[PDB]
Amino acid sequence: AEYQNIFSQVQVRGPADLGMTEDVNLANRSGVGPFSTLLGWFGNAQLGPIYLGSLGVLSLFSGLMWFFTIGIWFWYQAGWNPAVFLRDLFFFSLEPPAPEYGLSFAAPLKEGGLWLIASFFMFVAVWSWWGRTYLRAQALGMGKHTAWAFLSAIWLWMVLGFIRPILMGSWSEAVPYGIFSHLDWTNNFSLVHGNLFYNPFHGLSIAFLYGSALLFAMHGATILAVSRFGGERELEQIADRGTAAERAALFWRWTMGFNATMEGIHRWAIWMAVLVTLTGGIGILLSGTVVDNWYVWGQNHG
Amino acid sequence: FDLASLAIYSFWIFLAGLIYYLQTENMREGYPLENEDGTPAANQGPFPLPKPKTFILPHGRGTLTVPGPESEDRPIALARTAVSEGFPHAPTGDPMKDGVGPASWVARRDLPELDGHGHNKIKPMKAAAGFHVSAGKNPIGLPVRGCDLEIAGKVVDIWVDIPEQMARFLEVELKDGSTRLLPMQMVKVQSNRVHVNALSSDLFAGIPTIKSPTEVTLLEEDKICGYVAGGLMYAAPKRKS
Amino acid sequence: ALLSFERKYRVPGGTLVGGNLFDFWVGPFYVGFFGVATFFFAALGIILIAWSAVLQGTWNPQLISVYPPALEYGLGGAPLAKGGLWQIITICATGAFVSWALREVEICRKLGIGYHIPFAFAFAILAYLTLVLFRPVMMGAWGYAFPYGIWTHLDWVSNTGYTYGNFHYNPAHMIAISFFFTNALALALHGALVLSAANPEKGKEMRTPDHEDTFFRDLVGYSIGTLGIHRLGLLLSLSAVFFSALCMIITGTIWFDQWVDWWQWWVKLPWWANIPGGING
Ligand code: BCL
Ligand code: BCL
Ligand code: BCL
Ligand SMILES: CC[C@H]1c2cc3[nH]c4c(c3C)C(=O)[C@H](C(=O)OC)c4c3nc(cc4[nH]c(cc(n2)[C@@H]1C)c(C(C)=O)c4C)[C@@H](C)[C@@H]3CCC(=O)OC/C=C(\C)CCC[C@H](C)CCC[C@H](C)CCCC(C)C
Ligand SMILES: CC[C@H]1c2cc3[nH]c4c(c3C)C(=O)[C@H](C(=O)OC)c4c3nc(cc4[nH]c(cc(n2)[C@@H]1C)c(C(C)=O)c4C)[C@@H](C)[C@@H]3CCC(=O)OC/C=C(\C)CCC[C@H](C)CCC[C@H](C)CCCC(C)C
Ligand SMILES: CCCCCCCCCCCC[N+](C)(C)[O-]
Ligand SMILES: CCCCCCCCCCCC[N+](C)(C)[O-]
Ligand SMILES: CCCCCCCCCCCC[N+](C)(C)[O-]
Ligand SMILES: CCCCCCCCCCCC[N+](C)(C)[O-]
Ligand SMILES: CCCCCCCCCCCC[N+](C)(C)[O-]
Ligand SMILES: [Fe+3]
Repeated sequence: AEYQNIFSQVQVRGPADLGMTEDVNLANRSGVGPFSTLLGWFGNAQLGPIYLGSLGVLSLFSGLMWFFTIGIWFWYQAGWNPAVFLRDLFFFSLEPPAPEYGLSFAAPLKEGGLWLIASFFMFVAVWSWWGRTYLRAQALGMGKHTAWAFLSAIWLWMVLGFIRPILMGSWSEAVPYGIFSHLDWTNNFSLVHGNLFYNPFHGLSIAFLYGSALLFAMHGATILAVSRFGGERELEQIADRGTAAERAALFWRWTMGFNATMEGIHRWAIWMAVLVTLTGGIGILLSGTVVDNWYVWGQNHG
Repeated sequence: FDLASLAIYSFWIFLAGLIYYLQTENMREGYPLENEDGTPAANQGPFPLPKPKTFILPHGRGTLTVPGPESEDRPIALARTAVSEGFPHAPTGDPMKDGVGPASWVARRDLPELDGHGHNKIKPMKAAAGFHVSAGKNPIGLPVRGCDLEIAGKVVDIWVDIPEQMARFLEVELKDGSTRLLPMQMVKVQSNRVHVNALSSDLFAGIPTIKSPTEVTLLEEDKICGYVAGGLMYAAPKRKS
Repeated sequence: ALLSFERKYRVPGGTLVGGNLFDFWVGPFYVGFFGVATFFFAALGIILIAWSAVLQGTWNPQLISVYPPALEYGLGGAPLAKGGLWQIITICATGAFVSWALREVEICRKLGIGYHIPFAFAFAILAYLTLVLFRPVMMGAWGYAFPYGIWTHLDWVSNTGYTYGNFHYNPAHMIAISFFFTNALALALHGALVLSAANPEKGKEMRTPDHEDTFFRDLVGYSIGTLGIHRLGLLLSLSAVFFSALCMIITGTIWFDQWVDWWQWWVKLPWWANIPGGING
């Protein structure tokens, strides 16, 4: 058969690449890691270096504090016994404070206090990681597309854990930290709001999640099919169109009647994905603040 | 009526503007549409051409503005087979040599692709300090076999992408002492040989040559890759089992 | 009309059936033998859906629904009005999808490219056939299949799930979801990355792939590279659909009780099954 280009047939290696400099502060880059032959069959073999300034240290420190806050609670539910800890791991749960306490920070540690500590730490870990995706792009003179797309994911998380609970008047409306318990919450949320299949934003969110899989299957398969004319070299195909880009366009024109460019397929891509969390966050925000029952709402509003 | 209906109706209007923006951005190459004779077609569709943008290319290589004037900048050896629109156009000579159909190339610039530091992106491994085969079967030294099961030559180097650390071509020596490049995506490395399905042994000499022995240009890569992919259709007579 | 660069590619050949008989275009669309076949199967399918709508008594697209034969018919033929139309439309739909894939293969041959696109598409077709053919046959009735209607098919998803409790607890369904969410993450990153290099800060030169690798190593200590990310997206996307089909082929056949109860295998391992405390003791 033809070679398919899913795995490489031969690996080739040279001196470790320290990367482009531009305006990056080099005093804050690590050394290079080891090479992985295993990873090299599918992509690059080089591990490292990594950049680590003030904002990365902060993100890591609070990220680990969030993890260890959850971890000691699980251990305490297991009665400190490591057999029980592994047996019931998927069943342990750190729960928010009860409705009684509303939005106050006055609840005891064993009954909501720890949930608030863990959420504090997660909040700083995520927002500082966001700042770092902005700054690492700026140091290299690049556009801010990665930071804007990450903001769409942050929107859904923010709505679930912070904004919707504030607007309802209590922390008890937020999501618990637990593997099985957060699935039960998701199921329960739909029941209580009259079946989320009637939320039009939920339907749209699903259209974009299915469509993201459709589109990356299309795009990935297309670039491998024209890799025999150097198609994965997308930036130079933008600057100076080659037969790879012409054949990719004509496959789709002949199949379904229209086509993209090499730059333009990447605009279709970023938008298809970002609209998943954008529409989803809106659908959750409106649930219980403005609409109590989606079935009922659907009967009155086409 | 209520705030949720205000939101869903606003969202549908947003989405229509977004599709409009996305379709026009995807019209920066290839338009305006043409008739079979190269004149402008009458019906271009409901979307207009976008206003031009300009890319600044690195390393003093200038600018690109699109959309802009489109032309093939090369002869096309084809003729009509019917008296109306929509039928195939037949090659008038040899389609492998003329560069049409699945053997087609484009007139890209006749300079090599450069890296982040302004050096040639692809080099023969002999001129690429510290580079070596780290895993898999090393092809250098192996005979090369065509789809007619006959030996066309032997491998004498690998051409590597330095920034991305990847094998991109095999350099093959022919019966007369000259060499050609073969794309890595169109060969099969085995224990005792390299196999090439797309070409028969007699078609190897017609692979386009490069003008300098230590670099390849974008125009040269297109001619080479176009020609080897073309043998899947046009060599098929000699391919076998 | 043609794209400015298109005429050199419109040559004869590459067809699998018919020689030169159907080797032509209508506007932008390539036809071929399989273009004719998909039109025939699609048109016959649409007529039968229309006929189904007259017997139901609506033309409203939000209410039209074509139902499979009721369970008492098992795996035989049913009358048209009570399941037969669903059986024939399913044959047409399958014929249209397979024909659309084979037409894609002819297009690949004419253009001299790899076969990766129709190969990927065949995974979707498989997922469809699992729901309407493979699962129903293994269970013994067409009635376990889903109905064709905008809202009625969501009803089927909801009732089928809640037959086994909270469906979240199916372990193959958990893996399938991970792949769907991971695939959307990767698609956002790929599009953002290429666009951030083609469109830098105002007044600066276009970036290079070297800038793209550097960006990701500075950020997470690893970059998979430009060939690697296209391999990855293809793989995440197909794996999501593979585990979706698998999570349904086992439901109602090897496992038919509540999915939450399956996890008792883990908690009853004799090492810890009787130790007191935790959640399950
Ligand atoms: C996959 C698991 C379940 C299922 C679960 C769900 C859930 C849950 C939801 C949907 C939703 C949708 N489903 Mg369903 N769906 C299933 C099987 C299918 C099949 C099929 C033949 O196999 C089809 C054609 C559809 C079609 C659809 C769309 C009506 C809608 C948006 C999908 C989308 O954008 O996808 C991605 C594809 C694209 C973006 C490309 C565009 C595709 C267009 C929009 C399809 C239109 C189909 C047309 C109306 C029917 C044919 C008409 C003529 C006879 C030809 N589903 C199976 C049984 N589906 C959502 C909805 O809003 O429902 C009301 C929703 O919430
Ligand atoms: C029985 C349950 C209900 C239901 C209840 C809900 C609820 C409730 C919600 C959804 C939501 C969604 N549902 Mg629903 N859903 C149902 C049926 C379905 C069906 C189906 C075939 O039947 C499908 C396909 C879907 C599909 C979807 C998605 C389109 C959407 C989630 C988007 C996403 O990417 O989130 C994943 C992305 C995120 C969560 C963002 C994460 C961002 C942060 C910043 C990441 C931090 C990482 C951290 C620091 C690192 C830690 C590492 C870890 C340890 C690994 N649902 C049924 C009817 N569904 C969500 C939504 O948008 O609804 C509108 C939602 O809230
Ligand atoms: C209350 C319901 C239960 C539940 C019950 C079920 C059931 C039941 C099913 C799923 C299935 C799935 N669920 Mg679940 N699920 C729930 C909650 C969720 C949540 C969530 C956030 O809570 C998520 C993310 C998911 C996610 C998913 C996906 C893994 C999977 C659907 C994709 C798929 O199969 O595509 C596969 C893609 C297809 C079938 C599309 C095929 C397209 C065909 C080939 C071509 C169409 C052409 C068309 C006609 C063209 C028209 C052309 C126009 C003219 C242009 N579920 C809740 C707990 N879930 C489904 C599954 O795995 O199915 C196999 C399934 O049956
Ligand atoms: C458009 C919507 C989709 C999306 C987009 C998206 N996500 C993103 C981005 C974007 C565009 C980023 O840029 C950002 C990113 O950086 O990706 C690489 C991110 C991100 N999406 C993430 C996850 C994620 N995204 C999700 C969803 C989605 N993201 C959507 C589907 C999901 C889910 C639930 O579906 C998850 C789980 C993160 C990988 C990353 C953001 C990272 C972050 O905020 O981190 C906070 C920091 C920590 C938690 C630190 C602790 C982590 C480890 C414990 C550290 C390990 C080191 C330790 C010292 C071990 C030492 C061992 C040695 C001895 C060897
Ligand atoms: C395997 C990964 C994913 C994938 C990939 C994928 N899909 C693809 C391809 C690929 C690679 C194509 O090449 C092909 C294409 O051309 O895309 C533009 C296609 C395609 N994927 C499509 C849709 C689609 N894909 C989906 C899913 C996925 N596709 C996966 C997530 C989904 C869903 C539900 O998630 C849908 C809706 C089409 C746009 C297109 C195939 C077009 C086609 O087959 O055309 C021929 C058929 C007709 C023109 C009409 C037939 C009419 C029938 C006879 C009657 C209708 C009966 C039907 C069953 C009724 C359904 C009612 C519903 C309300 C339930
Ligand atoms: C997402 C994949 C995770 C990869 C993490 C690899 C980080 C490499 C860090 C460089 C190693 C530093 N060292 C060992 C030289 O000191
Ligand atoms: C306030 C809710 C914020 C969203 C958190 C959702 C729960 C995350 C589920 C994982 C729980 C933590 N852990 C240790 C199992 O990974
Ligand atoms: C950027 C690509 C745009 C793709 C458009 C997809 C349209 C999906 C239509 C689904 C209908 C959803 N509904 C009725 C519940 O609101
Ligand atoms: C809701 C999905 C409907 C998608 C329809 C897209 C098909 C576009 C084909 C148009 C090209 C044909 N023509 C004659 C206009 O050139
Ligand atoms: C959700 C995506 C489907 C809508 C996309 C509509 C695009 C139609 C564009 C027609 C292309 C113009 N043409 C054929 C004249 O070049
Ligand atoms: Fe790409």
